[PDB]
Amino acid sequence: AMKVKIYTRNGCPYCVWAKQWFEENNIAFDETIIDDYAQRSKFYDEMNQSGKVIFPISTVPQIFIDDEHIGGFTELKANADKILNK
Ligand SMILES: N[C@H](CCC(=O)N[C@@H](CS)C(=O)NCC(=O)O)C(=O)O
Ligand SMILES: C[As](C)(=O)[O-]
Repeated sequence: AMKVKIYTRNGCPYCVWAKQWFEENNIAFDETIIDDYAQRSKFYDEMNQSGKVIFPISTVPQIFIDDEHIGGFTELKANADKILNK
């Protein structure tokens, strides 16, 4: 098992597409839901200064796999083949 963390909000379809991808491939994940604008911007600013992201984030979903920042849904799909090797 690889360790997957996804940061999301409700009413974000790209967050659902990301989760659905993991689910359709039987990959478990831990979801953190941050619905309010205040909580999300604090999370963005925190991550953007944490050293852990590979670009400055300002949307959800944000996906991390084994502690490596992958990105949003576009990035997930771009790496679909490699992630399914893990
Ligand atoms: N240029 C991308 C388009 C992104 C997209 O297709 N939707 C976003 C949801 S706001 C996403 O998570 N897709 C992949 C990504 O942005 O990295 C962006 O910054 O939003
Ligand atoms: C602009 As948003 C909170 O759907 O990533």
